[PDB]
Amino acid sequence: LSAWTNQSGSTLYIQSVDPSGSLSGYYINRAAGYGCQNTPYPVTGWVYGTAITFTVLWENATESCNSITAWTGFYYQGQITTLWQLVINGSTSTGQIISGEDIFKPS
Amino acid sequence: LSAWTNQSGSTLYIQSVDPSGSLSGYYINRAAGYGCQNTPYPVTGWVYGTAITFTVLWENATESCNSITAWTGFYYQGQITTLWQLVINGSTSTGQIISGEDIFKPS
Ligand SMILES: O=C(O)CCCC[C@@H]1SC[C@@H]2NC(=O)N[C@@H]21
Ligand SMILES: O=C(O)CCCC[C@@H]1SC[C@@H]2NC(=O)N[C@@H]21
Ligand code: NA
Repeated sequence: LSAWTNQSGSTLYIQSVDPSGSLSGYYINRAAGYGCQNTPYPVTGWVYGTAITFTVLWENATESCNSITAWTGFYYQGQITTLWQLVINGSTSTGQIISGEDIFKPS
Repeated sequence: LSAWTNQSGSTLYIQSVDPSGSLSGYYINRAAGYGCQNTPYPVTGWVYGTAITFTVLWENATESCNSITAWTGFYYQGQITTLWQLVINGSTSTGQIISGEDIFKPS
């Protein structure tokens, strides 16, 4: 399996990419100031050539953060460049969706 | 068993949400000016309370658009409000990602 670590120290663990492009994996968040660190969270998404999307549900056996992240990005020159959006359960405005950029490199 | 149509007339068909919150279904794009109209594309994502992510691979046996869209949003007052990001195979810049807002009502 295929591990990718971003600038914050978080790691995407890719367990499979189906011939359909269906991606399955887990994620360990290590980003300072966020909840749900150091423990595995499930990943689903798509790979289409060098394009990728993947999303993480922030609940597991031990810690919940009432939120989901979706990454949209692309593989080029040894890195996956992504834009992410994080939505909190019970939100009432797109104003409350949090966003940023993660760069992932092989680890 | 759960269909949602946006302001552009596109429809998200949620076929199942697992107890894990894993979403599966298909999507029929009817958004003027885009490719991959009128035929079902596959959906994966997560539901967490009122929070939802889903992502469509724009590949099927009928037409392919070499792209992926990821939606991030929430259910509120009977509609799903979403921000989306569309990435194209072979992209080299975050500048080439396209973004928008979709609002879905039950259909
Ligand atoms: O705090 C939460 O609501 C759960 C953890 C969120 C981690 C975010 S997801 C986008 C960014 N990328 C990371 O590697 N960590 C943060
Ligand atoms: O044109 C492509 O690259 C394939 C289809 C993209 C359709 C987009 S996804 C975001 C927006 N919401 C829709 O209902 N359709 C467009
Ligand atoms: Na790949």
